[PDB]
Amino acid sequence: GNKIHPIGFRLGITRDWESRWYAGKKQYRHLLLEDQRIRGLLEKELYSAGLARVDIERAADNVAVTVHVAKPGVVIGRGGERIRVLREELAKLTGKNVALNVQEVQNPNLSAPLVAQRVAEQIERRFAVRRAIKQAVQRVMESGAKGAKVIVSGRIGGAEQARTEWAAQGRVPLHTLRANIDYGFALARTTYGVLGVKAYIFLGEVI
Amino acid sequence: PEIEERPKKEQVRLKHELERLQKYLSGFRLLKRLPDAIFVVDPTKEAIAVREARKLFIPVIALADTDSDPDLVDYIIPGNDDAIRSIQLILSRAVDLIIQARGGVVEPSPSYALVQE
Amino acid sequence: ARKALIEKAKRTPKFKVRAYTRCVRCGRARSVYRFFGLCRICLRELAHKGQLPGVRKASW
RNA sequence: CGUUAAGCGCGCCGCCUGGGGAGUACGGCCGCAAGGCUGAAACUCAAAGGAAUUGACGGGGGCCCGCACAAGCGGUGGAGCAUGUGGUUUAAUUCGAAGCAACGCGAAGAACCUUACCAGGCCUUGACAUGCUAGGGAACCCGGGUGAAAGCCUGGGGUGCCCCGCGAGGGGAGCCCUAGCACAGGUGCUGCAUGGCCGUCGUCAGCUCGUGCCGUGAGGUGUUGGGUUAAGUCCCGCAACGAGCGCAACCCCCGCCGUUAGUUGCCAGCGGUUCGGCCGGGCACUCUAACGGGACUGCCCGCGAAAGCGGGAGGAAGGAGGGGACGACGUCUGGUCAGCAUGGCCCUUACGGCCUGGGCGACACACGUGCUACAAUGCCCACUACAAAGCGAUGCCACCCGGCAACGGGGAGCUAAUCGCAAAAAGGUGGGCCCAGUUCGGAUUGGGGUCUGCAACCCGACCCCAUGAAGCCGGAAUCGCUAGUAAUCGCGGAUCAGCCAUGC
RNA sequence: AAGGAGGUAAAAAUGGUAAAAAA
Repeated sequence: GNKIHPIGFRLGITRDWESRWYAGKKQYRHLLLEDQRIRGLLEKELYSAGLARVDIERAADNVAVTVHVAKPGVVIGRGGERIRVLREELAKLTGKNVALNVQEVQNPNLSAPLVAQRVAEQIERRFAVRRAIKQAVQRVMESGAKGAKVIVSGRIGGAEQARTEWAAQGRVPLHTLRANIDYGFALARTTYGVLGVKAYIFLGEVI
Repeated sequence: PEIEERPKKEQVRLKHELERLQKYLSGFRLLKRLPDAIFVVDPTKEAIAVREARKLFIPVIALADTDSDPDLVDYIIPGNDDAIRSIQLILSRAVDLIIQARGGVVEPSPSYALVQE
Repeated sequence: ARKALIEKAKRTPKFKVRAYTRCVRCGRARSVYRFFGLCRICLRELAHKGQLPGVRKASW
């Protein structure tokens, strides 16, 4: 039925807040408002190289953003003439001191948001669902993971019946904690509908 | 020192399974490679055994009483299986026989107490 | 109507008593927990998706 | 199937050759008749079949569990009020949800706002963004007519900047105006095109992988067998041995102890005192809130092959310690396009947009969840008691005062363990009522008051005093609940001008 | 009794849901 965000349950010692800044009772709103706007217009632009996490810090002008990209290469631009315009606008609609920090994660086939990103985008480019996606779960357990699952729900190929085609390989202990799982859902848009791409990836015990 | 570390009931069930493999794989814990032939007692039960061996092309020695077929075995021994003393004679003999291929001739000792009491 | 409605209050009219809260991450007035300036479904989508500090998937 | 062969062989007879047409047509023999025996075709479909496997299903059954019943304590139905609802109706009474899984449900604050509904006034390159053609205005500060208001016709100001200027000027940009355009927009339909998100079966114990073995194989196995548990929990068996998601565990609240720590607490221990933690002092105790330890059938005894059970203790803690989040594989085309996105269909000076009104609260009934009750284990007035949690800056609001009060005028402290919301109430301790439509119960009713808000008619809460209905403890039926649970009693927060909150 | 089994028993007030069609 539900499943609930592993995330919205991993906020113990397994998922530390995406946005780390204390707030005043009154303040809270407008702060998060500008915040979600940052992530927002960032999303439209700095997608180009897989935007996973978006680490946020705020003390008092301390607008530190640690954009976990996927590969900041052809995204910082030559000499940083693209990091420039982004920090620029960042300042344009943030009445304080901005930060960029392109902290991409070492490895691709980890952190399910970008996994599912490529996943849904393959269907976005019409491609073979079960074939290339089984190849995706494949690639995950071909990277060194411990359990990969990709649910893809919606109008495959049209045909009224919106199935929920599902594939998996490796253990996915969702009721556990220490085990740690990364969850990421891509919002797949068929030219003819909206199908939901979703992925869980397992890591391991002890941590 | 996995003692003070890890929960106590964890130890408990691990002790249970400990004696699972202990009791059930008592003798067998060195049975390596293909064990040449079988030997085995009342040929029926240990013809679930002889079945698996019969497939493995592991020559069948085993010991037989009146009811169970002989031909499924390649090296058959007729005689009683009922009483302790049957396999006492036959096995003890067999054992200081394989150890006749060895050396020791240690006094034939076991059974005798439980042989009737 | 919808689009015009958010604009109706977004610009404060005549009387103080004609303002009504607005989920700026979904767009409604019903059950918008003013503390966050977020509706209830917008609330849960934010807190769940990890994009909300101070909270806790409470278990008290 | 297997010495009663459906086994290995031999003799002989009848009989088979797609399902359907059909054991029917015609013909021959037959019978009192009913009918038989014999026995085809055209045409028509591309399948009809036999077993055996999986699973849904079943008005078959066996075992299993549960407030299912039993066993007890209090209730809904009975009356008045609240809200939800059918129906009913109006110009509109705006939609959604429908046995359980809709009915105090979206709605966690509908007077106009909200608002999607109606009558009317009116705008429409549109309240919103996006860019071009050709034109003008600098942005932009005020005002008059008009009107219910949006809208509408004008009037005072006004002339910041780039280039070329002690001169004249134009073009260019934010910048608004008008035509034209590309467009916006639509809570219009479509959840039977969808995502996501909840429901729900259901914390029900279920769904499977691996090598091996059985089966020509589909596949079975493992997972069917017995005792046991909340449990596919564990043991025993056992052609299997195990392994993963489920159950559990790792997570939090709550109970015992500790170490850090002392503006909460205190003579607990000392001094004094305005004897009131009030003045110094101190960390002992509460507390606070952190980092661990502590419980595993670990110990003791009797039973069972073990899994477990009985009895006893050590201990704050027994046999899962109490709770909470936690909810699989899957079904159900559940619910939702009126939170959002959303494929499509669709109106585009009207299904778009503003305003003012009116409805969402209507009434010949019906229904679910509810508050109160109908009374002496009680109602009433006086004195004292112990709460826990959650709040409070343009808010919390102690205090005197005016007011019987509603609340109003002057007024302290307060970014809070230090200030206030705030009186917990039942308990207890005195006095009244004397069994009565009662000092019961306030349902409703009139002449007046307070508060918020532009505004309280529809349609607000709250105050006064006069009114004081039904109600004598509820038939069929039907609900809750297994321990600090039920029953009883008070308290806060959410969103909110206010408040319909008896709701959550 | 532990089972499989051969003969004799008990056991259902009610109903219509269409179907072009997905993996």
